[PDB]
Parts: sequence; structure tokens; C-alpha cells
Amino acid sequence: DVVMTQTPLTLSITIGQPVSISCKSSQSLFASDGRTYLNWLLQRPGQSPERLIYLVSNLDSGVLDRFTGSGSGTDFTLKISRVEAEDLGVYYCWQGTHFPQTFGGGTKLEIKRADAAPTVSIFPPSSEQLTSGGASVVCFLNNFYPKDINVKWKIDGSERQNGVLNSWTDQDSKDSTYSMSSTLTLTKDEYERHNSYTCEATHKTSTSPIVKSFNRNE
Amino acid sequence: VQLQQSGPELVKPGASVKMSCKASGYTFSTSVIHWVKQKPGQGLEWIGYIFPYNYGTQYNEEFRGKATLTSDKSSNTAYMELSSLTSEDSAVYYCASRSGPWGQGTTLTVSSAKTTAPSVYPLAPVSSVTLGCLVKGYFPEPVTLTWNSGSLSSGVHTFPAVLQSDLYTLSSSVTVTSSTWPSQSITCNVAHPASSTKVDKKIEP
Ligand SMILES: O=C(O)c1ccccc1-c1c2ccc(=O)cc-2oc2cc(O)ccc12
Repeated sequence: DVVMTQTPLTLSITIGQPVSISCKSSQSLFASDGRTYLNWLLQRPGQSPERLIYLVSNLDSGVLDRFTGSGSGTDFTLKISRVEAEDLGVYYCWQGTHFPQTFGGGTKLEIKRADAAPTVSIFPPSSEQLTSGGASVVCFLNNFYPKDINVKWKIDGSERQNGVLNSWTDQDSKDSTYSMSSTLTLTKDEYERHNSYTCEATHKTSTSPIVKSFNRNE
Repeated sequence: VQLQQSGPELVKPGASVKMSCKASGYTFSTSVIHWVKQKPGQGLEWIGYIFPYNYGTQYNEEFRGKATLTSDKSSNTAYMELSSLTSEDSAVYYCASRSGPWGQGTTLTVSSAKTTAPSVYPLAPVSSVTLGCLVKGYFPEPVTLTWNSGSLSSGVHTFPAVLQSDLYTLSSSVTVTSSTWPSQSITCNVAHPASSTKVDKKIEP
């Protein structure tokens, strides 16, 4: 099988700057018919891939002219003249000269924006969940930049690591930010044995944590 | 031109599944259709392709005895049958046209586990007010989440699910102005296909 090696692994770029993604094949993509079968795909967050370029340099319909594709033989290049927020995602090269057809490992394109602080929100177990005998405490850390963040759950002055279920989003195009959600699952009883519930966010934007709390008995 | 794939499927190990990929009356009858596999958080793997008129196929050797590619010229539909299903077959499957379009994907869950209906809870808070919706204990993936049937989409962050332990759970946040809520009504709308459940939960102060 033809091994398709993509470089760089990740790329963080400011809006309006140029982007260059490399694809190198283990064998020549120059086919017996004189044609070169190399495609470029972009996978946007929560979406199926979409082809941007086909046969080394042709642009697919609706693909903005800032996208350019070039190369020959074993070396290929995808270029963005001046990047846009809607360009974020994973870039994959696709070869069809040899069988089986193979793809590159991917290149993650992350947009650079001004550092934003998370909007922290805390939510106690709903009355309905408490009726069914369950107890989940939800905490949203919304629209932050950069991605690296730490969510510490404090209960009555002490850290809690068990029952914690964290989930992140991929960078949004609409504002170049990341969002996250944390859930602390306890039994109705464990929940009823404690009072103070804290959601601390440790980021670069502030010194130091962004603390959201509530008292169960209030 | 666009490719519409069949809905998600949960199948027990050892059994077999058949997926469909349908395009507009033009493109499919002249263009090659590829089938690609993608496991969550992973890259792409080519399964094989099928030619339009001649019904000629080509397979990746790894899928020789797993996949079978067929096409119905009359209905502009390509199919992929996977056999003797294993947990390793749990992934997203796409069809991709040589002439450009890709399908939305079809999620396949290979599990012994049983179909569980999701518990939906309204998350009421203790310039702008953030509201929430919790979707706890459901199987398999996926679920569909909208706010106020769809009239709310701008200030919404829907989060991916997490596995613990049978059983998946996900959440969504809606940030509207202090004046919008609770003066006007804001309801959460959740839907699970497998359990045939459609839930609507009003966020109350
Ligand atoms: O569709 C494919 O087989 C394919 C896969 C990877 C790269 C290019 C192609 C591709 C071809 C590959 C082999 C071949 O013999 C003919 C191909 O024709 C194409 C035509 C396109 O419009 C657009 C793309 C192709």
C-alpha cells in the first residue's frame, strides 16, 4: 500500500495569514495513463469530509479561489493564500493511483484569535432528576481561547474527581473559540449529604480560577 | 448534486447490515461511488468502490470478506453490506462520489447491549442568561438536539456524548439575553431514533 505522510501534524494560524500543507507519498502518484490521482479533503467539526481539490490542482465547485493545490510525483502541496475562520478542521490527502486507495494521517488547522476567558455556568440537579433518584451537577465553560483549561470540582472545601464526565467541542468557526461541559454524577443521597458545590476553571486569561458555586440548601 | 445515506444502525455481533447511498437522477449513473470507514477521533480508510453502468467493483483486501458493494441503477442507489459484525466494525461509513459529493455518513454500532430511552432534564440557573439541557442514560448513539423546535440556534453549544458505563450522556447550553428569558418561553427538544422517543422539556425558573 502507498503510505501517505502529511506534514505538519497541526497548524495554528491567524486570520488573513497564508497556510501550506504538505503530502508526501511512498510511491509516485504519476499513473500509467499520464494522469496524477491526488485529492485534498477538508473535514469540518461534526461534519463528513468534503473534497476541495481533485487531480492535484482542480478546485471543486464552490471552493474559494484562496485554495490552491500543486505538486508532482511524490510531493504535493495545498495552499491557502489568506486563511479564513471557516477553513478550520482536519485536512486529508487522498491517492487513487494505486490499490488500495489511501489517505494521509491529517493536518489539524486551528485559527488564532485573541485570548478569551470561559463563561462559567453551574447547574444543580433538576427537581425531575431528584424525583427519579438521580443527582447530576452540570457546569459549562463556554467560548474560551486557547484550548488548554483545567476543571476542578470542589465539594464543601474538598476536591472531587469521581463521577466527573468531561466533554469538549472543536473550535467554532463563528468566533474561533472552544467550549466545554463538565458533569458531576452522584447518587441523590451523596448529593443530599453535601451543601457547597464549586466549579473552578483554571485558564491563561486570569490569575487565578473562575469559580462558580451554589449551596444545595439555598 | 448530493448523496443521502441511510439512518444509523445498532446491530448485535455476528449479524450483518446493509446501508444505502442515494444521489440525484444524473451523477450516480455516470460517476464511481467510493465507500470509506472512519472510527471516532481517527483518520480515513478506503473500503472499495463501485462503477456506475457496468456494476464493476474493487475492494481493499482488508474488506474482501467483510464488505459487499452493490448498486440499483433504477433507483440511483448504491449499497454496502457488511457481514459477521465485530466491535471493530463500529464506525462512521461514508459514500464518496468521484465527481465530488460525500454522504453525511451512517453510524454503525456493533453491540450486544440493549436500547435504552434517554432521561431529559431541564437545567435552570441558580446581560445574558445561560440555560441548559441534560440528556442522561441512552443507548446507542446518536441523539438529536434543538431549542424551541429550531427558532433558537445562535447562542447554542451542543456537546458530544461520553461513555460511562452502559450508557451514554450529553448536554447543551443556550445563552440568551436577561430580557429574553423568562419573559418568553424556552423549551428543549430531544429525540432518540432507536428507542422511538421524542421528548420536549420546558426550562422553568
Ligand atoms: O475517484 C477516484 O478513484 C480517485 C481517488 C483519488 C484521487 C483521484 C481519483 C480519480 C481517479 C482515479 C483513478 C482513475 O483512473 C480516474 C480517476 O478520475 C477522477 C476524476 C475526477 O473527476 C476526480 C477524481 C478522479
